[PDB]
Amino acid sequence: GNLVIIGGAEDKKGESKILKKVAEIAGFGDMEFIVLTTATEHPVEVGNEYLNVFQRLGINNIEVLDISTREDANNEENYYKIVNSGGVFMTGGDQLRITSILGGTKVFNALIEAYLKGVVIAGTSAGASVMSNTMIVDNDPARKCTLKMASGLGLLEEAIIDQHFDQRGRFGRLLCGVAENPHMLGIGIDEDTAIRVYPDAHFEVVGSYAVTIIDGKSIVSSNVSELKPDEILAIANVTVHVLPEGYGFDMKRREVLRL
Amino acid sequence: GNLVIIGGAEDKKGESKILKKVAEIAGFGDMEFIVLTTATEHPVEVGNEYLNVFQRLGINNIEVLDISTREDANNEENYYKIVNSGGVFMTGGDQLRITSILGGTKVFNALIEAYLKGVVIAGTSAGASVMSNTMIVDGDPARKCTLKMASGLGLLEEAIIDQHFDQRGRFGRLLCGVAENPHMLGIGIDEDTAIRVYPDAHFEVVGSYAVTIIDGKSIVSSNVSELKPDEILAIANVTVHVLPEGYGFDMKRREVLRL
Repeated sequence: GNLVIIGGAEDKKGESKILKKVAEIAGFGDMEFIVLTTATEHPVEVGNEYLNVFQRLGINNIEVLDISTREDANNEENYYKIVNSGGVFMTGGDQLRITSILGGTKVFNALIEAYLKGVVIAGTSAGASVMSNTMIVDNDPARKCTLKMASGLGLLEEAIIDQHFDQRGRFGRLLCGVAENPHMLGIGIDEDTAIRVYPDAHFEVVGSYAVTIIDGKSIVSSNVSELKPDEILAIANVTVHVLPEGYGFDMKRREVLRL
Repeated sequence: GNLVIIGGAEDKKGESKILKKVAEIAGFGDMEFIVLTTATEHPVEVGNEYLNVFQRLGINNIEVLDISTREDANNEENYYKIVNSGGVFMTGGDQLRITSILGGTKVFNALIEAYLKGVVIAGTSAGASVMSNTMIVDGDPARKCTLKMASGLGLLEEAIIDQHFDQRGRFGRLLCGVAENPHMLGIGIDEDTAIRVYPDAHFEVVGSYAVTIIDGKSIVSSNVSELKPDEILAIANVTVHVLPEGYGFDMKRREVLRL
């Protein structure tokens, strides 16, 4: 499927390059465009801001779904609105609010069906973290692992997504996560930066700053399995990429692309 | 060829593991131990603090050299104090003060001679930065290269040393430096953390946190040569190690060691 995974604090007032790319992929409203505010405790403000930005970018057929209870998440009206949409955008908030309210519900199945039909699923901040199978949950002392992870939506199968990556401790905790299971690709996305993931398992960077990619398959050793909460992480032979707009990544071969 | 390269803000009040290791290597002042305060504009306070700490740790024969002019640096008295010392400790301060006052002087030659005879040379903060051939000068912006470098003492031939490394942006600028010339090994040292470098070109981590090692030889590409001051760095296939106390590094093979 088609994903847009956004690092948070994206431009909602100026050029809005990332949201413009989302609107472009969605078809500008040909089929209804849905904004899902589940993650936040301020769904009216947030819903209205995204509503205004997407109208300004040319999407007229827009609905904001305030799915805030599991009852709402099992309302078949919302199932049908999502499976018949031209695109879904998940706003920020808390990752566990998204999973605890949508996991196991009809809305969740609607998102997965839409995704499999080629409907663009986009999300920013928490709405980005939840796209991986196992996600990082937002305690982060430097050089230590105080990491909490949880199951996500699993739209992106073999990656751990971290956002707001120009924040103290995000590199360290994504590195902890990759060390715990080097099978997972670590993808740290800066604010006002995003990756667009294509059905052929490559993505392109879009936006103002950079995406840090942590590839643990080169790892020779680590002490993560022996580590106590106050002890310093050791790790040998991590592969790291930093990709700004114009670059991409082949996730099957784990190779950096210039576009 | 014995170096102790300290990341700054080392423990001067408690266990003082790093300074105690410096004391052990120096021989506890059988030959005079020299504290060199050139880097700082507060040589009496800084000198006295190191004087009291090193006496508490068992060094009996200590002298603090307040070398603040090039005239002082060309006094044969200071040449002989250094070449006949049991160890030299360069305090923190500003790196360019060390090089601009000591470069081309008798004291510089004395430090190099003592080092070549096996006298331990230690330094912290600015005193650590100056040990590389090309050193980073302190003045930041995320994902950009605003790096300024300068000539150092060159006691550690193929490395760029960065200190206080848990401060925002140090990882990014050391990555810029390694990108500019992947021949150089990037060594970022945390506060109250150090490396002990041995004549056989391996070093051991001593201290409370970690040393980040950036090996650029694996780099596939970067855009650093085409980069304008406000543009985002791109880099592919950087190798990174993070080593806490008890780990070390073989600089000939670029391999992590566990000890």
